[PDB]
Order: sequence, then structure tokens, then C-alpha cells
Amino acid sequence: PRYLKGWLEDVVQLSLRRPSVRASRQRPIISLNERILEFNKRNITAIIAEYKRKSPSGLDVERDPIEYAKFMERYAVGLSILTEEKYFNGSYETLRKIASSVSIPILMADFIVKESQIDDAYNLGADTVALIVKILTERELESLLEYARSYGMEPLIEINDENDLDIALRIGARFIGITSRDEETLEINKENQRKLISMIPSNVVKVAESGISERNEIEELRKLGVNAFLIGSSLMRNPEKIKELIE
Ligand SMILES: [Mg+2]
Repeated sequence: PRYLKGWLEDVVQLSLRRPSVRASRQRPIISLNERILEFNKRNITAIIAEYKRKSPSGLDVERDPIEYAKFMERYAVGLSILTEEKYFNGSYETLRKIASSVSIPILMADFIVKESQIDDAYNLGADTVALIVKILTERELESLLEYARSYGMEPLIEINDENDLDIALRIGARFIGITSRDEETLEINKENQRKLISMIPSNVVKVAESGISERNEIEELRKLGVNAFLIGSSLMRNPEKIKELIE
């Protein structure tokens, strides 16, 4: 991975030693990006509901994962399940249980730095993964992207700055998440997010991530070309809010 500092350096070191899982996968992959495009053609707001019990920005809740997933199944275009353990209180069992309980596409969200973590996502029933430009070298990102596609997944390539965007387009990303949160510092910058969104080709499926709580922001971003919206904290604290956000 890249050389990092602070908590990101720690979580990458932890991820490098993550024990892999063994399991026979049951259901073919169903594509999250393709379902997003279908929602766009149907003019249905496409929200990826994220399940995470804890976060570095201070979320700390207990909520049953299956009841959350089954509720979101009716409304969300997909789910994003945190599997990182130390900072997000996620687990592989959580992903396995959710994936086996719903029929909508599932993204495994973690700090992926080795191929076995992609194996883990597949073997646990996820349909895709996030890959984070700012923790990986360009060579690693190219290699892990090809590896994920070899399973039939189209990973969400996460970007936060213009360097990240240059790498993401260079390596052939077709599904990009534009996060307004700098994961190192937790700083939110929506202006920079919008600038990056305006710089992405039309044919890349774009997901706006982080700090989203209100329908009017979703509406503004959709007008700018965003195809789907990753929403975690607001839904973890009031799940029913998704109904208003998709109205
Ligand atoms: Mg994300």
C-alpha cells in the first residue's frame, strides 16, 4: 500500500493481516452499477444504504443488521456493509448474514490492500467491493481492479482529490465514488466534490458519498450528473428517512 500516517496507516496494517475466509458462494453476482443505471432510466432515486455501527466521525450505535437490511431492501438500490473491525465495528459474519438475507446488490466496504480480501468479499456473498485510491499505489489499484473483474465484479473506485481522479481515469475505472470526506482528516469539502464530479466522463457511473442527509442535496447532485448516493450515518440513526430521500 501507500505510505500513510495516523489511523489510516493503522487500518492498512491491520488489513494486511486480516485472516481470509472459506465458503462456497451460493448466488451469482448481481451488478450494483447496472442496477443504478436501471434506476436512472426509471427515474427512481438510487440510494446505496450503508450499514456501519461505528465510524471515525463518532457514530456509535447498535442496530440489528438483518432488520436494517430487510427494511432497506424495499427502498435502496444496494447496500454497503462495513467489514472493517477496529474503527467501524464491522465483521465478515455481518456481511455474510446480510448477503444471505436480501436479494439486492451488496458492496463490501473495507480497506482492501490484498487479493484475499476480494476473495473474502466473493466468498461471503458480496457483489462488489470498494477500492480506495488514496491507500493504494497505482500498480496495486490496477492489479486489484483486474482481479475483482476476474470474479465478475465491477468495483467502486473511491476518489477524494484531483490526483485520485487522474489515477482512477487512467486505470480505466467505470464506477467511481466521489467522497466529500478526506478519510485522513475527516474534513468535508462539498465544493471540491462537485468540481471532481464535473471532471468525470458521462459514461462513468458516479456515486456521491459522505455527509448526505437531505433530499435537496441529492436533487442538486443528480442535476450535476451523479447517478447514485451513498448514505450511511443518517440512515443508521433514522432508517425511515430513506423514504423521504427517494420521494
Ligand atoms: Mg464509500
